[PDB]
Amino acid sequence: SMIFKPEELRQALMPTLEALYRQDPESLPFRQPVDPQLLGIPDYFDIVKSPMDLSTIKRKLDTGQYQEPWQYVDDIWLMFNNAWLYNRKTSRVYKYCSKLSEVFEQEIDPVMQSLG
Ligand SMILES: CCc1c(C(=O)N[C@H]2c3cc(Cl)ccc3CC[C@@H]2O)[nH]c(C)c1C(C)=O
Ligand SMILES: CCc1c(C(=O)N[C@H]2c3cc(Cl)ccc3CC[C@@H]2O)[nH]c(C)c1C(C)=O
Repeated sequence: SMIFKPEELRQALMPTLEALYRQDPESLPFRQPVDPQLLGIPDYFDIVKSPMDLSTIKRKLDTGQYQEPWQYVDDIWLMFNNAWLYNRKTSRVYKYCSKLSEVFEQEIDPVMQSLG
C-alpha cells in the first residue's frame, strides 16, 4: 500500500471526526471512554473486549498513531459496533450511535476516494 504521513492523515480525516463531535447531543455518549462503574453497568467490559471512543481516536490522529487511513476507519467502526453490541436497539445510546454512523458514512466516502 501507499505511505501516509501523520499530517496528511490529520488533514484528510480530522474533518470526518469533527463532523461526529458536532452531532449534539448524539456524540455526547462517545466523547469519553465508557466508565461502567460510574454508569451502573458492571458487565460492560465482559461484553465489550476492545473499548473505543472519540477521544481515543482524536488522540491517535493528533499523535500520529495511524499508519494508513483504514486503521482510523477501523477504530470508528469499533466504537460504533461496541455500542450496538452492548446497548439495546431501543436505547438512547444505540440510537445516537446509529445517527453518528449515518453522518460518518456520508463524510468518509468522498475522503477515502481522495486518499485511495
Ligand atoms: C449507557 C452508557 C454509555 C455511555 C454514556 O452514558 N456516556 C455518558 C458519559 C459517560 C462518562 Cl464515563 C462520562 C461522562 C458522560 C457524559 C454523558 C455521556 O452520554 N456511553 C456509551 C458509549 C455507553 C455504552 C454502554 O455504550
Ligand atoms: C445524552 C447525554 C446525557 C446523559 C447521559 O448520557 N447520562 C448517562 C450517565 C452519565 C454519568 Cl456521568 C453518570 C451516570 C449516567 C447514567 C445514565 C447515562 O448512562 N444524561 C443527560 C442529562 C444527558 C443530556 C444530554 O442532558
